[PDB]
Amino acid sequence: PLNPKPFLNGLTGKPVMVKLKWGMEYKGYLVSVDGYMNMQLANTEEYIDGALSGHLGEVLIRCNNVLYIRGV
Amino acid sequence: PEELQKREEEEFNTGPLSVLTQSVKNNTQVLINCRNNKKLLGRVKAFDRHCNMVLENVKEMWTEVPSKPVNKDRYISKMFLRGDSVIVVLRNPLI
Amino acid sequence: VKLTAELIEQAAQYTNAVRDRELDLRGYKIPVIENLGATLDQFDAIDFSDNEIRKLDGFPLLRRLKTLLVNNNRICRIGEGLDQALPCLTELILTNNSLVELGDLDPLASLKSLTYLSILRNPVTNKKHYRLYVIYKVPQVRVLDFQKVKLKERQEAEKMFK
Amino acid sequence: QKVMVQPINLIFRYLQNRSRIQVWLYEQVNMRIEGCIIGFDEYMNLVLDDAEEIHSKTKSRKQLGRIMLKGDNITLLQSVS
Amino acid sequence: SIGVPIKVLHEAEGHIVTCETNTGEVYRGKLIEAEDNMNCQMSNITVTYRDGRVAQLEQVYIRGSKIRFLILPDMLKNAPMLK
Amino acid sequence: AHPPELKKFMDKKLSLKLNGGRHVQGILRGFDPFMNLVIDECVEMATSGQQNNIGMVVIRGNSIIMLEALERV
Amino acid sequence: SSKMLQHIDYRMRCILQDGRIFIGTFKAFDKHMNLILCDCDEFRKIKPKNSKQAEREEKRVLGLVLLRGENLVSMTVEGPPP
Amino acid sequence: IRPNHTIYINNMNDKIKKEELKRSLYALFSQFGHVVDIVALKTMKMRGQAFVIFKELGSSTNALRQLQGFPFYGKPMRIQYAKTDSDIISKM
Amino acid sequence: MKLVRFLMKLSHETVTIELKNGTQVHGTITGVDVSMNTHLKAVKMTLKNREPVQLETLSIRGNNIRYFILPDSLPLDTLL
RNA sequence: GGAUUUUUGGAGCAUCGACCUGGUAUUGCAGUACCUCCAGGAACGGUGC
Repeated sequence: PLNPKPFLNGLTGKPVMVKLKWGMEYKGYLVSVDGYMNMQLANTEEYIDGALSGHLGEVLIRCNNVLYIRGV
Repeated sequence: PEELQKREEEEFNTGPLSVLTQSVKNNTQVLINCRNNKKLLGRVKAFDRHCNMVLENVKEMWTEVPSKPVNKDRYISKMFLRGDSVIVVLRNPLI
Repeated sequence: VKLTAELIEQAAQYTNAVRDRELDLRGYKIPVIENLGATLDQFDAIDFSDNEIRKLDGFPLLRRLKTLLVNNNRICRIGEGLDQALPCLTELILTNNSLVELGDLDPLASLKSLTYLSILRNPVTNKKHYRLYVIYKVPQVRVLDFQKVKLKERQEAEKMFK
Repeated sequence: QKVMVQPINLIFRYLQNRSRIQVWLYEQVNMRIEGCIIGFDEYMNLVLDDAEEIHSKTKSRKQLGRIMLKGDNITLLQSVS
Repeated sequence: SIGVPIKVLHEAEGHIVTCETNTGEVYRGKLIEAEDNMNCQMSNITVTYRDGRVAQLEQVYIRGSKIRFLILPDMLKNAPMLK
Repeated sequence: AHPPELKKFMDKKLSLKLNGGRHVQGILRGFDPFMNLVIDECVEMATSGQQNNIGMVVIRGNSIIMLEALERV
Repeated sequence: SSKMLQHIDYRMRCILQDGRIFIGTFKAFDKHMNLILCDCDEFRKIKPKNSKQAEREEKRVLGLVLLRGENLVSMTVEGPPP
Repeated sequence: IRPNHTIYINNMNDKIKKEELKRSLYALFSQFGHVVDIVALKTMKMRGQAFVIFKELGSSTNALRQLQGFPFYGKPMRIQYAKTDSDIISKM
Repeated sequence: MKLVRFLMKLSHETVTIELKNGTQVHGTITGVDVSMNTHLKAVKMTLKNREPVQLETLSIRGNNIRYFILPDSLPLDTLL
């Protein structure tokens, strides 16, 4: 078994990619993840349609905006 | 009470909204994305647990197609934004 | 007794049998229709039964109106600026009027969205070729005096008065 | 007098059996994430290992790996194996 | 507690009502049982599928998340809860 | 947090319509307080004439809009 | 406060989320932004989809309508209680 | 026969739609009195028949005495009094 | 602290509430509740690519509002 | 008052309603999704992709 909350707590510092529901993605080191599924990453790169678009640095994504979050 | 307020202060200082706590510490401008593809860059005066922000001297830019779309922007003195439309909040913008 | 906004505000406005908002104004004997703009375009049918209106004129700009009931009146002349005030008029009830000449129905062809008409119990219908002249004047009307238009009647209307 | 099959018990059985299940997206019938469900949560959020998102229009499946699907985007989870 | 439109929807059970779905489908039928969360269970429902094609379905159940509107019959207009 | 009245639809072949034009049919095996249904012998019907068998499906309450019972219930 | 109860039983028009407007006598309300509109009429605007076509609004009366708060956007007063 | 508030009309044309027939019945009965309700059923048991509920019996009597054998939609309609009372007339 | 208490302490202020579906109502906000229900009087509402109409009273819900715009003569330190 | 049913966001085709012409049987008492069928024309409109 693997609950999503220890999976999000153990993914702190590792480079993860959070894909939103609008097709965009943010790849960066996960820094903060609370119980309300709020993500906060540092040195994040925002990509659109599989191609890198920009570098936002520190970013904060809510729970109802990120569709999925995978490891990279 | 006092313990719940201390827990809320700890969750605001060390949680996901700690970058928002950077907006009220050194008064730095943050860029928040909306649901209507309108990015608002500005300082955040007040925040909450439901991501409701109070922006002061904010600039809202978006893309409107008339051809090629133009970058029509506006400047608001004081504004309030609910947390339901907030998609992504960047602490340190590029420009 | 003249018609004003106090008689329209105190009238009973409800839902009619045709699933539309109608305001009852029966038993008023208003000699002239005026100050009807207080409804704020919140009605679709206006009843004017048992009235002493000599001329159907003085109507404000109402886009939500779709039915006019001017039955049981003494309207001898008809107004010309009726199409610019009611662009969405569909039903016109001009029964029991004092129309004698055929020229009174010439502004009545100004309404393009008009489909229902009622000119029964009138002296204008007693003359010859009245329905043919009404079909040749307003071709958009589909129901005239509770009767549908005919193709032979339309051909006789297009053939006559050439 | 009858027994009801709870969805949480079915999700726990699919996580214990390590079967490859495919979950669709909310208001999006094209993209579907298929993978081995490792575990679930109370808010219907699943954790998948070696999961891949396949599109119904382009007929292409791109691998993502160990992903975390939220409960607000999950519509229907069908057992593929 | 219970709301007054919720009580009006619960008192409208047994009569011919018409629920509206989020996709534009309007289903008119006899409301057998209702819930506090706008769950409409209707028999002899007439689905439209947002195109006018009204098909006759039996024992339909629409949830409150997609229920946009609920046209009640005019027999419940004199209810004492609405006053 | 009251559960829906899905006792009459239990162990009966019905057909639900998900969001986005999706529709499936099967036998309801249980109920949830969050309107989540479990469908056995699930056959999902796409816009084409073909139907895909699923075996056992779990549908959430946020996507289910309507469900018509194909049996007497 | 009781600002929502001050406009009760009056001819109010509530704007829906899909663009339609339901005008009726809102007699009952609740905390979940629900409305019970007696003799309600829903008007929905149709797209012209042409260069010379105008924009029309189809209106249909339904009677007593129970509108939930998930579809209601804003409500405005239109007419006094008859 | 006893005079009632509801007046029935038969021997009409059933080829027209229900909404157009209801609009024609509302336009034709507006001169006699205030039409409270128009029951227009097009089923196999009551095809081509309609009913109009009036507020007073005098308007129904005037509509029965004036529209006796009136041509509507190319057919001579027969207007008479209803055998039973109306629902809104009995409730109010 | 929640931001609903700061919005509830506002009366006779000419604000502009921009809704979610391209609607923007500018008017004097007369009432605010804990559920972010904004009741305003004598407002002007402009929809998406439509003419700005004027209404005597309006009541916008909390979930339908997207953003708010306050005047410059409004201190935020005393309202928080 | 932030975790699926209300409030801190999923953001050329099919169908239906009409318009106009002829034959056809029902003359009948009721509170309504829609009600007889066939053939011919259409240069009418809404919704989803």
